[PDB]
Amino acid sequence: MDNTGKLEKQLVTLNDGLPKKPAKEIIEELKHHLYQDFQKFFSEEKKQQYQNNFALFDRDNDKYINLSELKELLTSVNITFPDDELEELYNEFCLTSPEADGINEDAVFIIVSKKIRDNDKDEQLTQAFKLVEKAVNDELAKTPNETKEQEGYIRVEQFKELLMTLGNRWSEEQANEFLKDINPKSDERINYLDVVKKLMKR
Amino acid sequence: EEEFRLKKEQWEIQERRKKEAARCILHFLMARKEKSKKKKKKKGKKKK
Amino acid sequence: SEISGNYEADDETLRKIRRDLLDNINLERRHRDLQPVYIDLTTNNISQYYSEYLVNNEHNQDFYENAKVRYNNLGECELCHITAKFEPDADITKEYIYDYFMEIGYLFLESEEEKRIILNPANNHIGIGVFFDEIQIVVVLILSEKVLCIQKISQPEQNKIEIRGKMLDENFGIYAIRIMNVDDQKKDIKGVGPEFIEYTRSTQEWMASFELELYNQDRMAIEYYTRVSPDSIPYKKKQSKNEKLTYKHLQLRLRTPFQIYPDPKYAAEDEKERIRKEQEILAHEEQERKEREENDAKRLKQSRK
Repeated sequence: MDNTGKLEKQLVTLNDGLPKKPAKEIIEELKHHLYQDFQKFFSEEKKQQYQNNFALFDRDNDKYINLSELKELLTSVNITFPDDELEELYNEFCLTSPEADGINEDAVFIIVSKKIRDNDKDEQLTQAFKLVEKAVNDELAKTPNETKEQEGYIRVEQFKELLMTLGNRWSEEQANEFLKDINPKSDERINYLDVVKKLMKR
Repeated sequence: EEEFRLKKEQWEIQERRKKEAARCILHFLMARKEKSKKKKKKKGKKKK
Repeated sequence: SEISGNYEADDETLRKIRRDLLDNINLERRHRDLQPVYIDLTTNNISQYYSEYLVNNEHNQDFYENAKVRYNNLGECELCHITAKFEPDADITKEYIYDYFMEIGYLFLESEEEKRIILNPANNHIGIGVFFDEIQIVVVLILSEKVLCIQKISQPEQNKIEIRGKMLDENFGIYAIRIMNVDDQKKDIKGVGPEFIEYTRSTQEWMASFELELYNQDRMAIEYYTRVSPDSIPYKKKQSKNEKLTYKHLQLRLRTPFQIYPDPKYAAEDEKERIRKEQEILAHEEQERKEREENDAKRLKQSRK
């Protein structure tokens, strides 16, 4: 007896069974998920149209394009890519394409899919800002004697619950850094305009 | 009639999808090229 | 359709199914001095996935680890699977659904490997996944060992989060609360240390108060970190703005996808079920009370000899 302690440490081992399958199967499965999420938002018409900017630039007819050809395709699809980002992506693509001096017709599909995912996340962010401002204005209207200066400024307790709605979840422990990054000036009131400015800076 | 009309509107939409496919089809053979040269004569007279 | 209509499972019904599976495992644990297994949302999700797959397929581990990589699992997790058909001449409705799930739970109760694993003192977190088809039902479990356990996740205000969790490791305290992008782990999402964490060493319960607004709320997971010496952890200390916490010295424990824990539907349904339970039980206790009263009335007459 005597309630003998005791402080003991249970080793939390990250031993989550690294796959025994050949890595090629895993990469194929990730490619399949990429195709799935591409067809998710990519309609059959856009899927049937984007190829209108790969083949002819692919002059040698072996289903590849280099940086210049890929950038020409991207400008021909009406959506542009950064020079350094394009170089980064193309070299990453070539890492697994030792025998091909270019990217396949599916490479442009994947590039456009990732670009569209990023952009759509951006429009979702913008729509969320608009909706949050609408809700804040409605709540202010709920109080007809509060200064309009708070329009765009929100409390500590009205700045926490909005990451359980849509898109790509931020969980509990995904709600602490940006407060430090914004650094409220010892006032516990936060401007969502600052969030608008800082979210896209990365 | 309504079911068939929905199906034929889908037919028109997929026809335009195929037209975009063809647009991407006129895009594959710009210059090349390498001279499939010598001989393909033999066409045995047994025909269709 | 005409002959065999679709058997679309009741979301409420399956939620009760898994809740009662957890409660039954908790009772089995309590039978012999064992703590009830708590609810792990990540293991619950993975078990639901594997149960859905199993119902028309066989026990497959490659899919298990592929889902692990997809959700970025943290900690060792041990899996349990059973696929039991339906009796060829057994009638099927909701009541038979409930009874069949209880019978499958018992079948789990008669497996020595399953009884050991799902009751092994090593681990302290349990998750259940159930699925079924025209023929068979699959029941699957995920057991995980973690230092910090999740106990409550609610919506206090319009824009306030409120999640409470009890520390299961005495020597580890919640010092790091940070997470990396599930889609792009390299991108610093969000996190802070003890300046907004309320930890009680005596109880090992830690609560989180922070700020968070509406951006991209569907498809990523948590990153629960822990550090040695909670006593060395400066809880609720307003640190100077020129200092940043060092999370590299902090060890991650539990990468969990985020969902309502408990979901208002889940907790409300559990509340209704339990409350009806006590109502019927009080009627029952009245039944045997009056029974004893009248039995003693008869015994007083029989005591006339």
